[PDB]
Amino acid sequence: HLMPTLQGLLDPESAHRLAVRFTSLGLLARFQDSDMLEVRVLGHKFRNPVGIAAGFDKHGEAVDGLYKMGFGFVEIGSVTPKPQEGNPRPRVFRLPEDQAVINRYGFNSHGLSVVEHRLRARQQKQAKLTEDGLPLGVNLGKNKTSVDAAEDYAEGVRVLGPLADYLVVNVSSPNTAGLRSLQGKAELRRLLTKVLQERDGLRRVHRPAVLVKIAPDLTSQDKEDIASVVKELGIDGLIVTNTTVSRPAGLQGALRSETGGLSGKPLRDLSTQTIREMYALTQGRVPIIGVGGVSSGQDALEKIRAGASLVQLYTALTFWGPPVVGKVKRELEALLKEQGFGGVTDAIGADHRR
Ligand SMILES: Cc1cc2nc3c(=O)[nH]c(=O)nc-3n(C[C@H](O)[C@H](O)[C@H](O)COP(=O)(O)O)c2cc1C
Ligand SMILES: Cc1cc(O)n2nc(SCc3cc(Cl)ccc3Cl)nc2n1
Ligand SMILES: O=C(O)c1cc(=O)[nH]c(=O)[nH]1
Ligand SMILES: [Cl-]
Repeated sequence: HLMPTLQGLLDPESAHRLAVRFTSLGLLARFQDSDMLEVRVLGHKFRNPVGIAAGFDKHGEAVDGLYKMGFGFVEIGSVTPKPQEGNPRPRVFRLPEDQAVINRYGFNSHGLSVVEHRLRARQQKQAKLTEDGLPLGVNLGKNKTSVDAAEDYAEGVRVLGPLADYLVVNVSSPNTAGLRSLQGKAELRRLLTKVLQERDGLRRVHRPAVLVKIAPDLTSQDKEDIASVVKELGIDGLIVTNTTVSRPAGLQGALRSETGGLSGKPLRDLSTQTIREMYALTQGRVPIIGVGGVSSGQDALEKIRAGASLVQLYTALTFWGPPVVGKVKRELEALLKEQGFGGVTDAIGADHRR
């Protein structure tokens, strides 16, 4: 009621900005996480497997409010090396009839320096949160006018790697020209070699896991190549998936033909299937964070059974608000019991074993 009014009254970008402000100020979880929901992966304990996806808190302003909302882990970003404004407005669109969003933000970012200082101000608070099962991820992007993509990512590793439990090499935004070509075998191998070199140069207690975030629009060859490179280099994990440049048949929203990445329900099963493929291609040995269209416990469990160790959501929050977090968790716990799993861990990749 208070949300859909403010959102019927505000364009989506204004609604987002207000949501970040409200969350950051702690104006918002009764659900107490069961032991069944704990997952150990990426060198950390996660008190529950439901995280906030990149894009909600691009600049690291609302991290504590997000844990208060009940997220088991928080991912901020994408952060670019230099500040940049992103695309001109309007650049985000609701498709309410589809429970979907289309965005073309183009990596609006306060930049590494601003985010560094913001995280440093709460660095020991985060260390305690991480030890308590509430890790922090930092998602790295590249500036629009950058003439060396790998150096942009390297800079991100150097500056924010020491403040993160995991880093994400985001090579799958549909809204930065040329970016998704970095998912190609040769480009990815070169980029990730550099990224891992830089990460390995950080002092041990400041050395994050490194994950690569991939698109839902990849060819079979692209997926096979990514799997090969991830295994060759010892990449720590995959985030599967970013938004889709596809427009599935059946979309009803008036704004369905806006340029950008599509998120929410129409992406859900395309993302699940991409998780399934990547888990198989990596022999279940590479942790996957599953994302795209999660709005229920069933949605979460489907991705977990397909191979995700953790899941994330964003678009569901924009429709259902903060209560969706607890809802997903409570539903997930109930389904795990119904399906005879002792916990989340037992369900990871379960579809591949039946
Ligand atoms: C408004 C918006 C902005 C986003 N910005 C980013 C971003 O900066 N970096 C990133 O890796 N993913 C970004 N994403 C993608 C989400 O992290 C996620 O992969 C995708 O939206 C699918 O999950 P969902 O269906 O739960 O929203 C963004 C998504 C939305 C809706
Ligand atoms: C791009 C976009 C649009 C949007 O309505 N939302 N909503 C959220 S979180 C939901 C929310 C909305 C308002 Cl208006 C106030 C508080 C909260 Cl938590 N994030 C968003 N991101
Ligand atoms: O900044 C954006 O446009 C953006 C980045 C990204 O990775 N994914 C997305 O959907 N939007
Ligand atoms: Cl440091």
